[PDB]
Amino acid sequence: DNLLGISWVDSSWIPILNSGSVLDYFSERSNPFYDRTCNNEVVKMQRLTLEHLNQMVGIEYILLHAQEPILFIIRKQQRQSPAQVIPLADYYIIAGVIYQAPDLGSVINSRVLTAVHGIQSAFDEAMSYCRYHPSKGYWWHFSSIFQRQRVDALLLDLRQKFPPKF
Amino acid sequence: REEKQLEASLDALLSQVADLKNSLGSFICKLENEYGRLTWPSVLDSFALLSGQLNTLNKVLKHEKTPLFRNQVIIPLVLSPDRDEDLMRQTEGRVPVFSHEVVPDHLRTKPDPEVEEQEKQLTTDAARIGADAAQKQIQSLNKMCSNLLEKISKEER
Amino acid sequence: SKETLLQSYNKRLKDDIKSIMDNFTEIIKTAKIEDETQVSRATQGEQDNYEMHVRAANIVRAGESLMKLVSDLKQFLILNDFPSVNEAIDQ
Amino acid sequence: LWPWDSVRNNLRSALTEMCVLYDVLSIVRDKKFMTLDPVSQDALPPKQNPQTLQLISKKKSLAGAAQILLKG
Repeated sequence: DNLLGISWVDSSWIPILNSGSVLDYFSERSNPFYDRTCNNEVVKMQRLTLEHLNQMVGIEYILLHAQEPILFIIRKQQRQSPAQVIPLADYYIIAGVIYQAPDLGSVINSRVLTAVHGIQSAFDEAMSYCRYHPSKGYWWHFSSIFQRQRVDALLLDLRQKFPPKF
Repeated sequence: REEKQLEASLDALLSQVADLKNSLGSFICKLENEYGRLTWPSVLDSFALLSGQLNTLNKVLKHEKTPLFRNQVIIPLVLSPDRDEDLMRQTEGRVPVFSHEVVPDHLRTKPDPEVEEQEKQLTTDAARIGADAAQKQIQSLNKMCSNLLEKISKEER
Repeated sequence: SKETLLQSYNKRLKDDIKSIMDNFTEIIKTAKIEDETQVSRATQGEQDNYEMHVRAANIVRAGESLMKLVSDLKQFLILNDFPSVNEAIDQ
Repeated sequence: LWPWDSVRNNLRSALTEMCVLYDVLSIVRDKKFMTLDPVSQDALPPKQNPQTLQLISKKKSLAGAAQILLKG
């Protein structure tokens, strides 16, 4: 029941790739994401309806943006006046099957919310191991004789007479 | 015009990434190498600064001088079974292999499972009285906070 | 010298004075209300709470630092005094 | 390292989403392979979205401040 993504398509227009394949892609089949009643009353009961969108306040889907090399992007929109298009969501295809393109700040908020919850849960476990005591503290759950100078000096005399030998 | 208005926010938003990596990559090595000599104020100060400056900077770059949070289009267009080296160039080796499902996985707009129960609670606390008593409570508490800041401003001199 | 140690103790005392006021000011400074201009306010309240949590712990650790730095001078004062030093020797 | 295990993965939880944000904002900035379109639509809130969030946010902020004060 969410606008942010469905993956139901029809197998009729999957293998065709052309510039007009997204132009005729408005209401080829029913779909749940394709809004019914006022938006979809132009297709499937009138013929040659593409010139009749403005005379009887029918709503067509967006065909202005179209790329040939990679894939097709179909949209859902609304219009109560001619020469005006305002959408609510974009539905891009990937290898045939559709998906919805979300917003920037919405996915930003839904990702930083999980980030804040993750940081809080990371901070939560740190109290479970450190144990404090006012005296013991914190814990987790798991020379020379001052004659060596002449000792070493005459030992140095021994090193220049018996050196280490390999 | 508008594209530069997006850019002036998103460039600093991804500049915050550099500070976050400089924190976490140092934390990763210092946790393994220096697990001992436990100093709870030392890590509490790091947690406090991470809570303070990063959470203020990403908020000030996402909530003001920014494109509207319902405006822009997040579009994935290219994906391949093999490894696309452009992403490992951008992400500096992060998110490897470049699978087919990892591009839908990138746009993980679905929240945690407990978010469903807190939304259930948000539908549950509306069964009792809401926005009628709590509204005047938060109004009186906003006036109380105004009184408190007046007390501080008259006690600061 | 001795005056350097006196100045160091004075500087850390003034830093202890400054830290407490800096902790109490930022708690109530962030509590002010501002109008939203393309904000998506769902993430700001938890941020304010999570920043309030560390600011109150800053006051707690400031009190702990006061407790420790008082005891730091406690052993400094105890070694050189004259309340009964010249008096209790002959008693 | 047998301790400090969940904190590490919970930090990667914030790492991954922020990396995805960085990658998408570095591919939005590049004009290639990206479609830029100003879609100015408004989502209607059923409730007073600043005020209904202020019903809980400042209350929980003050309550958690008092609780973490009384902790120490």
